[PDB]
Order: sequence, then structure tokens, then C-alpha cells
Amino acid sequence: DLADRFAELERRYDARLGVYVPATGTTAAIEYRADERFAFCSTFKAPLVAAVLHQNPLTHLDKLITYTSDDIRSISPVAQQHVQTGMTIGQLCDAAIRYSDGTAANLLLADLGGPGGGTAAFTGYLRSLGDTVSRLDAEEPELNRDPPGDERDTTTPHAIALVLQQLVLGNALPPDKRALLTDWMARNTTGAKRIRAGFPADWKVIDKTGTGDYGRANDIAVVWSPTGVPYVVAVMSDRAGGGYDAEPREALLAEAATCVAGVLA
Ligand SMILES: *C(=O)[C@@H]([C@@H]1NC(C(=O)O)=C(S[C@@H]2CN[C@H](C(=O)Nc3cccc(C(=O)O)c3)C2)[C@@H]1C)[C@@H](C)O
Repeated sequence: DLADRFAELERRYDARLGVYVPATGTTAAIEYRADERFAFCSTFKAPLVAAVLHQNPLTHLDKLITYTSDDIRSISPVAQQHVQTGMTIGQLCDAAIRYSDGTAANLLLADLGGPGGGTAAFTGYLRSLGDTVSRLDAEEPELNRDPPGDERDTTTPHAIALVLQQLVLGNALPPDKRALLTDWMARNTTGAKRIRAGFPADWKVIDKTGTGDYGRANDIAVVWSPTGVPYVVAVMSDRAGGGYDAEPREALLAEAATCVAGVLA
């Protein structure tokens, strides 16, 4: 039984696990703690890129953004190298999704603009997609640090799955912008040990991970079966029992995804 298996994983990893897969044509929704809040961590970067894409002409991707030493405040594998040159909006989107670059995310939030350095406009974008649950309150690095249970900077597996479904499978974005987002998620470098690890090789997986304090490890994905049937998979986890420095456990997400894949096969 799936709920029993997910509970077993919680005990194995001393973790809290949330899973949602929306209903499709012939499969019921899969849900485990799906309406409980979990920190976004870096998973917000996927809808952030969608918001920036939606807000601007496509060739806004070519606008050069400059930034300085004091902008590097979080894990930023790409932006750390480009303080002198700057990065275009398209380079920032690429880095935010594929390398989970925190500075890139902060600069994209500032591009979106408005109160809270763009966090309010990001939340507004989610509201426009019918998500009345999620909220972004801080930027990097603070957004990963809220204590367990705090509602700041949270989504739920259910809410983020429905947002991702609209972005990738629905009509939230026009086809050209949709393809940009999908391709960046398809080319993600950070997700091999999470949802990808749970699905057979002949299933396509595109994803955005998140990792944070209190042992937080998330992954949001769209998967496609070998015959082109898509499913959205959101897995979120934390480990409050280990305190602030608890190790995130990718293995928990790989096991949870393996269980989901067995149901979807
Ligand atoms: C956003 O959440 C966050 C950055 N994003 C991600 C992410 O996974 O998307 C990370 S983590 C980074 C990429 N994958 C590696 C990883 O998962 N390492 C890992 C996994 C499990 C345990 C450990 C450990 O205990 O050391 C390490 C590393 C990155 C933090 C920022 C922008 O806030």
C-alpha cells in the first residue's frame, strides 16, 4: 500500500515526506501529506523563470544584467564567474534552473520588480495560476532558513504540482516561452539522484530540485512515459528532528519516486 510505503520511508530517514501526482485520464491522484506546507527552497526558480518569460517579450532574454561582489550571497555556480561581464536574462534563467544559481534567482526577482525585491510579484504570478496557497517572502539565502512549520516561503506538493502542470502541460505560457522553460528543466544538472533516479531510463524526466536547511530536499518534475503520456510529480521532504544542520537526503526522494513510478507503469 502506497501510504504505508511512504510512512516507512519517513521512519527510515527520520523525515517528513510529501508527494503529489495530479489525476490524469486513467490514474487517480497520488497524495501523501500533499496539502501540508514545505519550504520551496530552490524549486521556486522554475515558476520564477515562467514569470519573467510571461512578463516580457521573448527577446528580453538578450538584455544584459550587471551586478557586483555584494550580490553573491548564496550558492551561485554560474553567477560567481560573471560579475565583471554581467549575464543576460536568458543566461540567468539557464543558471537559475540548471545549476540552481541563487544570485541568478535574486536578479530575476529584481527584474520582475515591485515590493519585496520581486517576492510579491512572484507570489502574484502564482495567484494568477489559481495557487492561493504558496508564498514567497524572502530571497536567497534567507528563503531556505525558516523554521520547520513556519509558513513563510512555503508551497505544498499539491499546489506546486498544479502550478507546474499549467506551466509545462497547460497553457500558462505561449508555446515558444513554454519550450524555453521545458528545455531548461530538461537540461537540469542537479536532479540525477531524485525523481530521475526513480523512473526507468525510457521515461523522460524534466525537473527542478530544491535543497535547504533542516534537511530539506525537494524535486518537482514532469515525466513522460515511453508512449508520451505525461505525469507531474512533486516530492518534498524535511528532517526537523536533525535540527538546522540535518543532512538533506536525496535517497528519500529516489525511493519515493520509485514507488510512484511503480504505480504509473
Ligand atoms: C536551492 O534549493 C539551493 C540550491 N539548489 C539545490 C538544489 O538541489 O537544487 C541545491 S543542492 C546542490 C545541487 N545538488 C547537490 C546536492 O544535492 N547535494 C547534497 C545532497 C544531499 C545531502 C548533501 C549533504 O548532506 O551534504 C548534499 C548540491 C543548492 C543548495 C540554494 C540556491 O538555496
